[PDB]
Amino acid sequence: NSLTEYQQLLSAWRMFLIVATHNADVMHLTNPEVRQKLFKDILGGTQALLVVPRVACMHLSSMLCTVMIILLRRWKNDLPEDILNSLTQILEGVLQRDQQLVEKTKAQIFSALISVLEMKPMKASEIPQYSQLLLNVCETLQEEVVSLVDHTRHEVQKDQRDGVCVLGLHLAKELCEADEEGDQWQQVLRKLPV
Amino acid sequence: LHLKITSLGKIYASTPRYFPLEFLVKYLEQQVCNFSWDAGFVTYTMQEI
Repeated sequence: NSLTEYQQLLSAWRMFLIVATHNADVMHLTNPEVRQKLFKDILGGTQALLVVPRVACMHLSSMLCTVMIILLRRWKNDLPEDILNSLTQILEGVLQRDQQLVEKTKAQIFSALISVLEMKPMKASEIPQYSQLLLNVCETLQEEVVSLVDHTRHEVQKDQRDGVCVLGLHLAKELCEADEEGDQWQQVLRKLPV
Repeated sequence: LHLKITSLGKIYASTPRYFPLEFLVKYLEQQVCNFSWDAGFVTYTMQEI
């Protein structure tokens, strides 16, 4: 019953932090400690909100996602394992979701994970559930790719499908670049006629 | 049981979210403990998949 109130207040905190990061000096938003606190809090908030199985949580997490994306882009130089595990569980929930509403969330979580890996070059051994991570990446890639295939074939919404496609492509490219031996990649390609 | 587990793993071993490898291994080890079977069970069945 307090829904609309918390929603508007979150819109307020959002717009506030946005106008802040755009002019951090005027806001005195130079503190990288505060920058990291904000980033982590908004991330975890998107997480907990996107964890509830049973429409409001969707829109809320989507706003939080747009925010976290712009924020990470601006504060990258101020911006990991626990973040990896968290974005993993988050993408997991985003997978157990109905597709027609989870697309933007998948794209966001993907760019987030990409930033998490680009933040520090890591080998597959330091990536928790790296097997499961690549597994899910492959599942999503397969599904969305077949989808975009059918969509392009029926064309005998143009740019977004290709955008997500190229996105997952570069994602898997980096994931494989993390696995030089391909043994896990081998088990994967053996499991999937990608 | 080795037959059944070999079968089911042979189907779902490609998707780690429905093939709880570690839980299955611990459970099969506990069951072999319970029934005093050949300690080579778990390795044989799981490698068969």
